[PDB]
Amino acid sequence: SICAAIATVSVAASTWLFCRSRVACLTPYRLTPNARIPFCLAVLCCARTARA
Amino acid sequence: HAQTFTAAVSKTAWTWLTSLLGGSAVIIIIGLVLATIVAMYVLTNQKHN
Amino acid sequence: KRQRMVMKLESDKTFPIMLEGKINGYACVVGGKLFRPMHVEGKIDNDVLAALKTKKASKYDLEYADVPQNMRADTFKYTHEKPQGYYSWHHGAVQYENGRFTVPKGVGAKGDSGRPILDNQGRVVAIVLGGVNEGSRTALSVVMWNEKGVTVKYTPENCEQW
Repeated sequence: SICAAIATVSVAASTWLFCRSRVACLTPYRLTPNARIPFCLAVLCCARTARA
Repeated sequence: HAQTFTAAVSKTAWTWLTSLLGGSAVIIIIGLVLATIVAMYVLTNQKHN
Repeated sequence: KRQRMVMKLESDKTFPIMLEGKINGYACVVGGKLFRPMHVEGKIDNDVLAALKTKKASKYDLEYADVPQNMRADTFKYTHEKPQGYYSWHHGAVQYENGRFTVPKGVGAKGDSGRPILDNQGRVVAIVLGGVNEGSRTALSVVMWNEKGVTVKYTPENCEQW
C-alpha cells in the first residue's frame, strides 16, 4: 500500500505538471491579438491540434 | 535459527520489486525541472521585448 | 487630435462589464477574439458575446473567447510597431517610454480596466488593466505583444487594480 500510495502521488504530481505545462503553452498563446500562432504551435507542439 | 533478518530473498525478484518504486518519483522530478526550464524560456521570450 | 482619436473610439464598438448596473471594467474584441479582465466582476454589455464560453488565464488574471466569423467581420486592429513617444486612449493622451505607459496624476481608476491604447493609425499597441499613483503622474499596468507574438504584461510593483 505504501509503494502504491507513492506511485499514486507521482501520478497526481505528473498530472499537475501537465496542467501547468498546458498553461505555459497557452500563456504565449493568450490569443494573441492576431488569431495566428502557426509557428508557435509548429515549434512547441504542446498538443491539442489547433485547429483547422 | 538462524532466524535472522536480511530480510530474506529473493535477490533477482527482490531487486525486481524494489526497482518498481521510486521511478515515478524521478519522472515527476524531471518533469518539474523541465517545466521550470520551459517557464524560463517563456520569461526570456517576454523579456525579449 | 484627441478629438479625432475619440471619434475612432466612438466608431470602435466597446462594451462595459455590468454588475448590478455598475461598470466594473470593459471587454472588447481584438484580432477576432474576445478578451475580458477576469479580476473584474460582472458580465459584458453584450448578450451575444456573453453567450460565448470563455477560457481562463490565471497567469495574467484574464479571460478570453473565440468570436464568430460573422462577428469577426469588424474587429480591432493590432500592431507590433510600438516606438517610444506618445499615444492616445479613452482618457486623453498617454506617454509611452521604457515600455511603460504614464499619465498625469488623477487619470485612471478602478473600473477603467479593458481600455486599449491606440497609435496615430488607430492601431492597438497595448491594453490597460490597472495602474498605480506615481507622484505627479501615475504608471499604468498594461499588456502588449511584440513582433514575436509574445504576450507581455507590464505591472508596477504593488500596482492597484484600476
